[PDB]
Amino acid sequence: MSEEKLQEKARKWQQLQAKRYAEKR
Amino acid sequence: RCSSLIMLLSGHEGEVYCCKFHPNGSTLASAGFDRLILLWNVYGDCDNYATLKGHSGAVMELHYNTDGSMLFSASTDKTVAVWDSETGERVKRLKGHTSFVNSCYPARRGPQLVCTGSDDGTVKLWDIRKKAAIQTFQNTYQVLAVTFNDTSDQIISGGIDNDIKVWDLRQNKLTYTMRGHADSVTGLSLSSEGSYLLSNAMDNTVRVWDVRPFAPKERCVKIFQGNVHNFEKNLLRCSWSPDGSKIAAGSADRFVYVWDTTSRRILYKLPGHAGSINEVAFHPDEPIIISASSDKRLYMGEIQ
Repeated sequence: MSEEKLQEKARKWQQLQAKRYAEKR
Repeated sequence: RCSSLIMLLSGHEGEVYCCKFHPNGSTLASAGFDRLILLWNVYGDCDNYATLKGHSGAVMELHYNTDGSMLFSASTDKTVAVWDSETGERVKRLKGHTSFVNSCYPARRGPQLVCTGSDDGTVKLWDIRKKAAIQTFQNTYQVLAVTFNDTSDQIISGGIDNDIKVWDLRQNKLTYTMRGHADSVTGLSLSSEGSYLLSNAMDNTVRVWDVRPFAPKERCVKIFQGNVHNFEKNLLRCSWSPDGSKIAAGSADRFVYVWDTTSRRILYKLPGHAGSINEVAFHPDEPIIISASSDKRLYMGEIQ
């Protein structure tokens, strides 16, 4: 797709797996 | 019947993110959010004969080489473990990724190479005798599924960059970009004959590409519908039938999906699961299907 909608798409996914598979969950 | 064995597999303590058949077809491996791989028997009373502990996080991808003796396991923490299947001890850790490892894949023909992908963007290849990273293909975004070809000389990484990207092991560059997905590509699987490659993504569509040196200049040959990806945003995996006739892509609406490759229609839409179905697999010899989902259960079943 775009570039900013592939960087925000990565920021939303980094802040998804960083908390979903966080070691406190 | 047309097999030897709908019987259920209970015993997983949390979600099951990946399920794989042993290629001899008499044992079975399933793993997920438990940080704990379970080895089942395919026939008989379907017991749980062995357990694999040694993951500090959830198991994203289980994989078997065609030898079937060693089991490869990409985990969430930072690592990919290599186990043996008979007595069940982790023969190796593979520790080079700096983020959550979303995928691994066995090199089955030649030397035992484990191409892995992770949330940092690095697609790392792993010869097990080196205990180090051989080659790191730097994708700028997250990769959710990686796989070899039949030749084990290219890596096929699908990720959140809306494109499937193949990397040559000798050119050490991206060769071509399979564009045509509109969201994150979560699951890639390749046939036993190695020409075609399955693709699942959060555009709620399944693709078949033809990874082969003979290039038709637009590799998206077959588009499949019916699939859905939901708010849970799991890594919705894929598998091919060993005769290459049926594809199966895991879906978010609790339905085990099995299409026909030629007919491009949903052959099987199976109920029974309660959560998003991460991985659905195929037995090597007989037409048997296991399905792994977030409902902490597995469903074995004779499709034909």
